[PDB]
Amino acid sequence: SVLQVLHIPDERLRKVAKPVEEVNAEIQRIVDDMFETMYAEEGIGLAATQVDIHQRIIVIDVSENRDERLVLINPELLEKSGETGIEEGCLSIPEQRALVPRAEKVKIRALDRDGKPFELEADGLLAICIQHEMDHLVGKLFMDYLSPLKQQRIRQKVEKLDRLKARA
Amino acid sequence: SVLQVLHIPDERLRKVAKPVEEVNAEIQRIVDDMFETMYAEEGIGLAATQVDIHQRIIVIDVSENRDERLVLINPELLEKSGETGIEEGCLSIPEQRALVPRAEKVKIRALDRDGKPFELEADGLLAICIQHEMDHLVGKLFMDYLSPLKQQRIRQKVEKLDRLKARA
Amino acid sequence: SVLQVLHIPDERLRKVAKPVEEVNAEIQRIVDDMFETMYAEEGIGLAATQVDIHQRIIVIDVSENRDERLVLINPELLEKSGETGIEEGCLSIPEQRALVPRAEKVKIRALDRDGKPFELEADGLLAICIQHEMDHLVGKLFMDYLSPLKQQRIRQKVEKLDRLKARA
Ligand code: NI
Ligand code: NI
Ligand code: NI
Repeated sequence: SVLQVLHIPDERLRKVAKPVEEVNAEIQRIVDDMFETMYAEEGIGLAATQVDIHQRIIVIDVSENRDERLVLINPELLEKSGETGIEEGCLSIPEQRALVPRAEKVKIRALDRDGKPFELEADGLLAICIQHEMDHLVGKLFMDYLSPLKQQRIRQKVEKLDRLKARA
Repeated sequence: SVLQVLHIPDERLRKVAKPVEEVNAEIQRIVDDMFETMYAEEGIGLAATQVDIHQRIIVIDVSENRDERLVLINPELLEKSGETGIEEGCLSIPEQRALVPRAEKVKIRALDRDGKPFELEADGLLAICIQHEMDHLVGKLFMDYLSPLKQQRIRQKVEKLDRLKARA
Repeated sequence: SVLQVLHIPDERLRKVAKPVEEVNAEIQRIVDDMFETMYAEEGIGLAATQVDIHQRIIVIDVSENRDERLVLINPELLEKSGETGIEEGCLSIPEQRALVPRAEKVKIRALDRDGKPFELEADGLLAICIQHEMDHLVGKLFMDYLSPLKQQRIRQKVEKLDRLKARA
């Protein structure tokens, strides 16, 4: 199923996700729906809290052929280093982009779709995406890193997008 | 979560649902998402196959205040009698309505959200909704009861609607 | 403010009202205008749909000293028994009256003007008034209970009345 993606300024985007207790068939359905939603909306990452499911589940695909599914359940950041920034987008802040300070290199531990633990070292685009998605799970958005004026301009542009999408 | 509702002429609307093996937390999550979707779309009934979940699950609320949740899992029709018809709508055939022949009274057995069996005798609006929703589960739409030329009128109306609502 | 009361054969009288989401200051202004309208026209009950406001709000005051106000928001009928009938009037059917079958005794649950829930058992005139007003909210009029010939006659009476009303 394709789930509805929340937009700012929805306050559900600010909730802190709980850890997944057990990777069972219910969790695997959520993971599969989240991929289906992410590809439908043409994103490269999606966190459960964006679809109003407040558990620590992220899906990512940064591949050119869109055939490289990465699942992070209960991710934990072990190490990071360096600093970078790319103009980031977000399905919850549609059509807006802004440079945000990130670590350049990241090492994480997570469970996969089978609930098996794995470690992953990432740099480049992948490292940035993982950090962006992990921020969601604690209720943080990329606009939070920006000045109060930039934050206001972004909120306003999104509220205008959505007015028109809703046209009676 | 709010799920996407399929529209004609999607072929997945014609699939025959499988019975629910076990009413567990996964099924209860589906039921809760289905209610959330139905209220969001302002419908009075929704079948699982309309949100691309091909299991025998129906949610209904025909109440005035929208606070009377009825769940039918693995419904079976035990008895029916009489004949009626109102102008029926459907979230999968947006904004179209047509009078369809139905039984006036219906007696069904089903499992509730806890997986407990129950029997229900219905007439009036409820009886009509139950039959409409049970039709979905075997891949049948209300337009199937109409002449080829009304079916063609309805399919065109809906396609115009969707096309001319789809800006990127 | 005094609102305009719709007359038959206005089709807005046949719309089904939505439940009130939240009893806030806007809803409380509507309630106050509805009372002001009802007293102005000298009625004993008024439903929101009669003034082209399609939410589940009803005001009733049978008192002589216009000082026993009753507000029903999102009413629900819990129990009914018996059968009665008096010659009912309606501000939407100017100057016409007809005996209509009603339940004699009625038990309802509703929200008051503050949005606090309450239960009310009624008989006599109040019970009939409550049923009459609850009908308005699902688009029913008292003339709907009468023969086709009686209905046509009432429609004509009212149209003749409003025809004279407007003069130029
Ligand atoms: Ni994001
Ligand atoms: Ni339907
Ligand atoms: Ni009336």
